[PDB]
Amino acid sequence: VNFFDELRIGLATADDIRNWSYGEVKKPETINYRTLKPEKDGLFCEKIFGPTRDWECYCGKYKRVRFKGIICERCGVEVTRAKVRRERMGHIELAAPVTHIWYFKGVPSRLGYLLDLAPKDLEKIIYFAAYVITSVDDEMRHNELSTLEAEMAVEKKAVEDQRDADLEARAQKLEADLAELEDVRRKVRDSGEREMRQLRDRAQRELDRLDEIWNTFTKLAPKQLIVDEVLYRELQDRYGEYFTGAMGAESIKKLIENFDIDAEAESLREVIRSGKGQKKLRALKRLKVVAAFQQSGNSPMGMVLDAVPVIPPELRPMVQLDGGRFATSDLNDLYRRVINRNNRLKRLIDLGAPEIIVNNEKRMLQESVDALFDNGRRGRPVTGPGNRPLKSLSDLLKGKQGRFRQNLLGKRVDYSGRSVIVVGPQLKLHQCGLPKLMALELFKPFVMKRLVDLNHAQNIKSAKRMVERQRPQVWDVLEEVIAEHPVLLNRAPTLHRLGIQAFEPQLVEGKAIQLHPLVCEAFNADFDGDQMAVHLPLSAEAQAEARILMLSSNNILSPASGKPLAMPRLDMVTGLYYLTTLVEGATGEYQAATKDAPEQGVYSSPAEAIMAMDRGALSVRAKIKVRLTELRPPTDLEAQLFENGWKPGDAWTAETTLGRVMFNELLPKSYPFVNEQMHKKVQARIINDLAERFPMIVVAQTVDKLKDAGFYWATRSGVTVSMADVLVPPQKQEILERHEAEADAIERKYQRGALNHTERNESLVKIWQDATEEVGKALEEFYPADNPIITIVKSGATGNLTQTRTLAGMKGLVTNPKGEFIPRPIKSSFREGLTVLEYFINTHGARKGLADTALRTADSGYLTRRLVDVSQDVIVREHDCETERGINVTLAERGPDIRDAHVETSAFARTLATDAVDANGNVIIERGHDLGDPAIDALLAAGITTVKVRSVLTCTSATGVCAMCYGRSMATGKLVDIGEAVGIVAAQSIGEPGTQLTGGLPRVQELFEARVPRNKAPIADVAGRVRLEESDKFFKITIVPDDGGEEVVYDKLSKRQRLRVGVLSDGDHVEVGDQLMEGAADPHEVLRVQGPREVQIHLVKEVQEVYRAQGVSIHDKHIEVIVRQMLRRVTIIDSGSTEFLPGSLTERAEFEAENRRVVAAGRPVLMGITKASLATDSWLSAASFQETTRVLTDAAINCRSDKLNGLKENVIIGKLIPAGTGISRYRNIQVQPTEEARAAA
Amino acid sequence: RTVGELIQNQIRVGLSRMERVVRERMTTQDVEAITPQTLINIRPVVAAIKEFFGTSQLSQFMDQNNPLSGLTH
Amino acid sequence: ALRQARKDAELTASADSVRAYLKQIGKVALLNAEEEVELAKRIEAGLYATQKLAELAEKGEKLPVQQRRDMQWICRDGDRAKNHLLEANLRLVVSLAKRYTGRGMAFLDLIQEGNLGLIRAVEKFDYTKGYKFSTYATWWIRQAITRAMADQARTIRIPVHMVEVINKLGRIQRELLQDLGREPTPEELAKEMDITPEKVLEIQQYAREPISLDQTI
Ligand SMILES: [Mg+2]
Ligand SMILES: [Zn+2]
Ligand SMILES: [Zn+2]
Repeated sequence: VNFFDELRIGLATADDIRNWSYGEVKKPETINYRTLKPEKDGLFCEKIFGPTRDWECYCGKYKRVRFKGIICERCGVEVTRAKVRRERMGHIELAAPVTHIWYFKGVPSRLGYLLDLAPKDLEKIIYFAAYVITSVDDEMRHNELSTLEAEMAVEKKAVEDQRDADLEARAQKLEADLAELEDVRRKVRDSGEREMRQLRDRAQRELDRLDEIWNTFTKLAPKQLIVDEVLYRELQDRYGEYFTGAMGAESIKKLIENFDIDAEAESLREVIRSGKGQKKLRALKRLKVVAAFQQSGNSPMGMVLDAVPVIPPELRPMVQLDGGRFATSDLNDLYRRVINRNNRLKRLIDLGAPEIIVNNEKRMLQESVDALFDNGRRGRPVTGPGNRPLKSLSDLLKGKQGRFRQNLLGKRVDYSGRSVIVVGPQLKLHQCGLPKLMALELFKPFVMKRLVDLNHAQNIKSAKRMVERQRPQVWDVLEEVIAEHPVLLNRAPTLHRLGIQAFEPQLVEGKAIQLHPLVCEAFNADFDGDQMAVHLPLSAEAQAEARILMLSSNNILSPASGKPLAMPRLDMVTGLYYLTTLVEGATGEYQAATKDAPEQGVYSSPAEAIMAMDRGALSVRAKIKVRLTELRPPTDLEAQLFENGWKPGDAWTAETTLGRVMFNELLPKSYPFVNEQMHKKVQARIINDLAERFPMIVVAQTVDKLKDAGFYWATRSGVTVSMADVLVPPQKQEILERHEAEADAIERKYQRGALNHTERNESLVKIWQDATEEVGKALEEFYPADNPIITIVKSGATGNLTQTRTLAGMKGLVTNPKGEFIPRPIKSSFREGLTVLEYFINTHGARKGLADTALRTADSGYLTRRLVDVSQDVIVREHDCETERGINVTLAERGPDIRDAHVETSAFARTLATDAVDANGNVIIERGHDLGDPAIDALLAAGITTVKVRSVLTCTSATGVCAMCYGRSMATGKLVDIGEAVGIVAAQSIGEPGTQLTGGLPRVQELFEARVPRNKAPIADVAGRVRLEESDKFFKITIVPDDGGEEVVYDKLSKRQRLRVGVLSDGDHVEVGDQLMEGAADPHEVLRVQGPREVQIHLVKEVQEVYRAQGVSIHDKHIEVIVRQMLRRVTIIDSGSTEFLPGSLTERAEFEAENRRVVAAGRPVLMGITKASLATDSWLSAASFQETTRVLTDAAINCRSDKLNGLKENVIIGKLIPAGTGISRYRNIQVQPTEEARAAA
Repeated sequence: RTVGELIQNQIRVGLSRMERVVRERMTTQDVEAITPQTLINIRPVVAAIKEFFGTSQLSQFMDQNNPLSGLTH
Repeated sequence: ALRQARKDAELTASADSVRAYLKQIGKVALLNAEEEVELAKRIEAGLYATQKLAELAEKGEKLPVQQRRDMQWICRDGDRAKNHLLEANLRLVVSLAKRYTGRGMAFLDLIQEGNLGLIRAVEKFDYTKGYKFSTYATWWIRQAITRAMADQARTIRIPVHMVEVINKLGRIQRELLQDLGREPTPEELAKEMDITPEKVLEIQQYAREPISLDQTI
């Protein structure tokens, strides 16, 4: 009931369908028009499907719960709960059995591949356009063939004699006519001769017919088509013991009954052995579908339906719509057609109707059942009102809106709300704010529980009234009920894992959800009318997991990189930047006067300085000399002053600003001192360092204090924008008009026509771009550091130099709807105001931008869907698979003897494969090291320009991956967990920045889809010396090899595509790994040329470079999880020789096990993610992705068992997700209270 | 194509729908003793108009958030 | 690729149910006055031979072989006759079926629903009168087709005696829509039917053919 294991699929045999069914459907009636109860043995009927309303018989005899299991003898319905109406299926007994369309209209047709027919011929057989002869007795027909050939010869002799006689008679008639009449006679001779010719034609056609009848009688075998059926009509009565034949699917049932499967198998083996080529190719598709039935238990008898099952009444419901109208399901029409046609056919068999009528009825029935299973599958579909096709049963399991894609994946839930979000800057990072009415509605039971557990409500009903009236006595309780009771905040579209976060709901007045200002970077939620859903976890497990996993305070660092996302942003950045920025020439500045006066600006405590700053005497930003105690000093300062002991109580003098001290006061007691302005990069670095060094709670409080102080100081920042605050740079016009002088000459040469449109365009665009950059430089130079625009920009708070360039001086060059730059630039700043022309030109880029970004979200969503569906399986299953294999990261830029920039994304936060040996063998780092900044630095200080790290690309795990081989997680800040769903984390994290991905998304799309590039740049199959044959229009590239032999030739090499930059020149030597032209190498080419690992490096490098380009940073392992999911299968040319088809994609471990042969031949293949989720081991997920019927048909006949190791399938069925907290090591944990704690109590 | 033409098209389609019914009507009815005022179908035009303002995308609910909304609509 | 797929589209869309059976009814040539009478005589002779053979089968007197084979041959002759007659009379059935096109039930079934009535007509035909089997069977084809269309055309059951009112209501509403020009009123409908105006409201709610769930709106 509660438990589950591997699910298996098959074909529903008539006996199994009968064994399912509770009664037979034998009426076309739906419901009574007056009373609206369903009629006996029709659709919806209460006898077979159980009762309509809860505890009710049809007539009305028993309505008590007392009587359970009893079946009324009056009507014959069983008195139970009404739910069974969704769980009870019917059946329809067909007088003649019809075939299933799935194994017919599927490409290829399976029924036809079992009984070796052409699908058109099979079609003709099953759709009563041809008789098929089921079994011919060769011995019995052979034995008495002589006598039958004798009587045949007599039957010929007779008609020969008659022919001769009539010819003779007509000749005699002709001669008599001529003799009687004797020009006019010769005509009658001609007519007589013509009539004799007609007799001859009749006779020869009859003899031909007889001869053809004997030919077709003699040449008789099973699986043979009859075209005309006059042959079968003449063959029907005579020879009544040797052969038998029927039209339709009963014939196919008799055929499948008269069939031994091992014979077809062993024949297929010698056919694929001997008949190599087209016949082996046609045998190859037959191999699987035939060989299925041997290895599987289910028989091929279940392809033909003696009985048809009936979907439960409530999945095809008939309920009356508001206003007296009846709302029914299309299924009812189709089932009604089928049962009507069946019940007619039965009467046709009862009466004894002619075979043509009966067989036409059977054809129409076949068409009806075929349509019911799948409508619009064969020919024209059935249409009811206004020529629109009715949704068949397979239509309720296919398409974008049938099942899976929408119905099984997403649905609306209880104990859940949605409001408008607002910033609540008072709140701690774990806290959120809820609209008190919305909250009161959202915890409506949980409040009632406490209101009846206390003596506030006398009775549960009265509590349910009091909560409805919203009385003053509930509000004091709602705090008691909401006390440390988490809620899950989610924003659609959920682009990454931090797109959902759990919070403690504080009760606030108003109608707004008070979100925390730090989780907006994560949620990607601007307060410009965006709305967020709240959910209430009910189960102790859900409540716990909400508190433990997805609590904001825990999830500070990005799954992508491990950079802190919950950090000061936009406002807090400018606030803390103003707070910490040390500016000279300020009030109460520490001078240190020379012999004349005291030093003036020294302070005994931060308190004294706060007292001095509260007076209009000292400014918060000045070089001042505080004496600090509670703040841990800088490393050098501790190393100098104290050395032995720390400084909790120990005093020391700094040279900082009161703001920096007030900031350091927020950060943890024991953390060393900053004494540096809080630029967003420096904030990120410090909060990252703190996240790496300290516990999560500490960081989660320090960032809250950073928020509080940040906002508190964002006010007294003095950052406002005004027409007077924004300043146009003085060099803008000087530069602009100096570029206008040359632009005039360019446009003059363009107008003259001495320079081409493209050359003039290029020159002008270049010039005015240079001018734009100049104006940018002027904007950069002119503005003071205290200027608010520089503060909002150059602190890293928001925007960029480009935006302040567009706002101060000139907007610059702006593109057409194509993308080509208009030669006329926007010379006027947005301060200056645009001209109708300039603005109208500006509209293009803005609208194009708005459109492309409006698509980008959907495109990136679509990408993320595929990138999730492909890596459904990659979960951390075990601790360690116990391998020594690992990928090799350089970690250093050719010395120095020069550190690598992308260590942080590559080899940071990774477990090692080997011990870090150097030149001597002074082994610095051992196996199983996290590779933190100390370790990474230590490896650099050691003097090695490479290290071998242990990755997913080299993991010898049976299912998914093993923890230790993944490396340390980014979310936790520790060794990755033995439950972690690193695949779907990787999928989310790689899937999220597609919205921020502005060479672009096509390249990552085509790279991840592993499709042929936009520019097919060749790579070197062999190393050698390059030679340039500068051919006409195109190039020709030849590499003269080292080993000796032939030089690699390609015909047409695109000149515009450009050769690879050591640069390519006539008489250089190039490597095997090196790509020849500048662009994109064809992944298949690179795989087949070099091998999997170099492609595994290449794909990750390529996927990273475009993120590095756009500024976003993800950790290589997240790409490597997908690239692993690409390079983990083999394509077979021809091998196996037992249930292995030539040209079949096969999983590695399963292939190897049978390949090694303890008692095949595979090459490495690179598959597209869609072609991976298509060629996945699972079936109900493969069905969920695309082409449900195609894959489900194959699954059914194959009897293919899915293990539910993949998450995606285990989502669809409402079962415990095996990933994360759903492994047997987690879901089964016995927690006893300790022996010492028991007796103590 | 504006309100006038967008109506004119539905008047045209309705009148084309009427032309067939007329072509039948004058075929079935007696010669001379018919009276076109007597035998004329009103349905296919009034239907063609009623169905233009009934459910068709180009016949929208006026945006009455304000005057300007209406004026722009 | 276009012409080949055009030929493939020509070849694939082949049968279409109607053209598949029109072929079948096209084959067996129709009878004339003499052959109908001959086959009726043969049928009733066959039935007489079966109802005769019942006696000698159940009661006793195991008759000699020749007469038994003759009587069996007359039964087979009757079978051949009824089968050949039923295979002959079909274009009548399709010609009457072509009247009731798009009337709730599918055009295809109505032919078979006609064929049942045809078989009952074949059962209860009298050759002694010598009526023309078309002009005779027209009754049974119509009564069978309309008796089916009374029940199986609608999703909800409504008896022929309580749907004939809805059909005639439809017809006379079409007549009153044709003549007067505008839609007539339930009161005037009840004045035309000579009923209580609260019944024509009750019969329209039945005449509401039910609407689907999966519809794009
Ligand atoms: Mg927004
Ligand atoms: Zn009962
Ligand atoms: Zn491993």
